[PDB]
Amino acid sequence: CGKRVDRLDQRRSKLRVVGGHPGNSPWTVSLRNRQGQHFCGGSLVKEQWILTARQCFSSCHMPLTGYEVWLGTLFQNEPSLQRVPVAKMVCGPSGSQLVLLKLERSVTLNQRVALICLPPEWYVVPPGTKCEIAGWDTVLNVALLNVISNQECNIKHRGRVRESEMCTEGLLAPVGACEGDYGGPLACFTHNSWVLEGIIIPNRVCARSRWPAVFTRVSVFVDWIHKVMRL
Amino acid sequence: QCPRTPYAASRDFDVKYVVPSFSAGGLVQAMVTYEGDRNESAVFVAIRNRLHVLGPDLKSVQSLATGPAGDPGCQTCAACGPGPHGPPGDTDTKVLVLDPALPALVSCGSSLQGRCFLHDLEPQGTAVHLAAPACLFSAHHNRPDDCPDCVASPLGTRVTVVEQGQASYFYVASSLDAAVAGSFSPRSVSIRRLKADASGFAPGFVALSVLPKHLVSYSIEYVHSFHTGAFVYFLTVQPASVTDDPSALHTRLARLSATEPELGDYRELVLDCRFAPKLVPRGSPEGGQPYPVLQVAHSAPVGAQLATELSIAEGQEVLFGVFVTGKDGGGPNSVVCAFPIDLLDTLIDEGVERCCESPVHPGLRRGLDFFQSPSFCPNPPGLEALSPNTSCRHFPLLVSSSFSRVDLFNGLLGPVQVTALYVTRLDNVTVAHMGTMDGRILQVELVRSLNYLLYVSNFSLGDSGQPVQRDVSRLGDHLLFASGDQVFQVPIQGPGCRHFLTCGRCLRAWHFMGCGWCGNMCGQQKECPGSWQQDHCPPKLTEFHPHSGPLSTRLTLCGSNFYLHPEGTHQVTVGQSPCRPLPFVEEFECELEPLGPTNVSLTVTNMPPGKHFRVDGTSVLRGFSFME
Ligand SMILES: *[C@@H]1O[C@H](CO)[C@@H](O[C@@H]2O[C@H](CO)[C@@H](O)[C@H](O)[C@H]2NC(C)=O)[C@H](O)[C@H]1NC(C)=O
Repeated sequence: CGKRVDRLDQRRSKLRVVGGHPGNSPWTVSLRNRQGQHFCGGSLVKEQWILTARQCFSSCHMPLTGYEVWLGTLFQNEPSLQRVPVAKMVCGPSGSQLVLLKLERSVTLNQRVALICLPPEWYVVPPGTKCEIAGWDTVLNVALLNVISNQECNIKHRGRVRESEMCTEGLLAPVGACEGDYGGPLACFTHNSWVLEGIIIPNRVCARSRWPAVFTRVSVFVDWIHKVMRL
Repeated sequence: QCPRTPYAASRDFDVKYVVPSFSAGGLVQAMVTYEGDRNESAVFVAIRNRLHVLGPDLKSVQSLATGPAGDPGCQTCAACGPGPHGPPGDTDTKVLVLDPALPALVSCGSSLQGRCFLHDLEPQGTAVHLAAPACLFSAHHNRPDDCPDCVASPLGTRVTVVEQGQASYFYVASSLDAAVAGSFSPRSVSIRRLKADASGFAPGFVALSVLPKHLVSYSIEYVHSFHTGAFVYFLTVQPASVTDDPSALHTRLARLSATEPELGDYRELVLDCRFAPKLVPRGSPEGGQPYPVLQVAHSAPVGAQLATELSIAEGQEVLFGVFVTGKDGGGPNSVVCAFPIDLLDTLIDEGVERCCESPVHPGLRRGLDFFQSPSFCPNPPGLEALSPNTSCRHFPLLVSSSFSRVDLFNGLLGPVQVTALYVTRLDNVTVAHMGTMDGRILQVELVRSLNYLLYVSNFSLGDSGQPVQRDVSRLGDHLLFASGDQVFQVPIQGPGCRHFLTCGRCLRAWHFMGCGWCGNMCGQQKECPGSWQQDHCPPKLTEFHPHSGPLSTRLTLCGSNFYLHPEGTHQVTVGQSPCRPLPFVEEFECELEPLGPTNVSLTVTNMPPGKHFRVDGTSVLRGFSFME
């Protein structure tokens, strides 16, 4: 899992931190609505499974048949691509804001399609650690983020960051994971490997200079996640 | 012998109290109140085309124009941006709801396709300003066959706002007809995330809408809605069937999860309160006479003495519902009766089960025909087998077993319709703060009362005698009631103590009222703190039985304040000269002795505490002759 040499920058684009920029994120995906347009983004957790956020969807039981995933690309409008439909959905437990997704057929990996390492159960991310966040102009835009404690961010978030969450410190640039970018992953590099520690969820105020950003904590619900696939 | 004094003749509810208020400008259309962190607070009071922000003393600090549409004044309309913004007309305020998490206040009226409006709250030292509005209607996402941002119906709507995760969810119910559902519809039921960029409401969401055929007859009112436990609940008033008479209303309770944005669990329960007057009137089917139309309701936690009744535990939430008769009957006008929450659920759970399991009572009804398609349990709407790809429990349903109760007040309320309720929990006891149509406030304990109501207060709100508005709100220890073009602030512990006309009732008052007896009147300490005392109280002699004896004689003294909670041990009686104590009203027997048309005096001294208050003193009656 969770290894790119690919984007020659993995530990070299920690220079262009102050700002949001274009770049590569292979594990990030793009959930495609019944009509055709992109509506939310995902995270390749296995060849069959796409972990993403509950808010992307209205109801956990709406017919999916038609809803599709688009792994392979950068752009959101060329056979450097894949197009796998969604067969079903599995609504994570009350408060996870999580949604796994079985695909009509297991995907094939390469340079710009790759799995990401799920973390240990309940493993907490140290402040200071470096994580990244892709998003959608017409192209992907990775951006590198500093991790901060639930102590630190509950100050600015006015004591409202529950135990099953995390925050990154605010980019000084007016840029951050907001509308249509939810469900996209929040990969963190540890022991020489990128590891899915969060999921872009709605924030109160988003892409706001010097303001934190909250994500739902994945390690907090992985025992659920494995159980969902294993069987 | 012995007469009887009616438990009134102590209450005098004709005494008027002035109690601070706030002139509107016109008839009040809604209100809602803030109680922020830094002990900050406001009171927001709407009218036709204006919005009134009030301080914590009903003083209008900021007012703001909410209409008319198509007219260069109303800020809300102008904040929608470069026009046109129409059609033109008056903006009547159907929603006034605040989102505690931002914080922010909402306001949605019957102009402008029912769009809402946000008002980031701007603090002050125990005061709050509303920073300029921000139109909740995205240009490029909305359309006449799909307007996600259409929250407000002109036909009355309710909204409960809920925090899930890190964004705010809007559970939403609206009445609809042809002229509403036709196009740019608000849609009966829906759950909607508010977009973090204030531009409005995320599109998509599944929502429910009374189907095209039944837009005309089957109109649903939405009387009240709330959040408690892990559920948004929605309180209704609608026809009992799709094919039965459209004039056959009946209240239901519709539920949805408070953590799970989907209508897949749209449960609906039929509430059903009735009057039970011993005799049982003519056209009624035993049990009681049905009051099937709810006129207001309020959920709240209950006291010790009420939990016991109702068979529940102190603290538990209990919906309360103020039911009136079908149409306008002829009996009492209003019946209030408690539904506890847990038990509304536990019915609906066993409501669910019986509809979805191995053996299924063949000939049940998932129902709600008016919303979705008919279909027999367990299989979903229209379809005739339950294909295992989907479930049963992930479809909307109507729990057939209704929920039945009996008025908490055995019809004592009486003839003047109750219009507004706010139940609180003043210390260990509990109290209902009723408002009437004849323009009056009824603060009355909420114990299942058999023969009379335990009055705290009954008095007229101001002078213009007008019905008290349904939606009643609260600040610290001060409820807000509304009637006509005015808003009144009633203290939770009832304004005065000057209706209790007797040291009797007066010192039986439930502590919090502050009631003490100041000699020849009752009242708080303020009103006479030279002689205000809350402990002792003197016996009142009313009459006696043998009114002229010979020079033995079994006198029976008849009065009040004779007993402890009989008494005996020690009380003097001087019926012209010695007698002798020998073992509503409180009677007694006194064998007397010779002398060696006089009065008849009784005197209690060195007497132990009563539960509420202590008996000591003398009262003297005339009219007892001597015979030889
Ligand atoms: C609250 O008190 C008022 C004051 O009397 C009541 O209004 C009267 O109602 C009686 C019957 O209850 C009528 O016959 C009177 O003529 C009414 N007159 C006036 C001037 O009010 C009202 O009934 C009381 N309500 C409660 C719950 O006690």
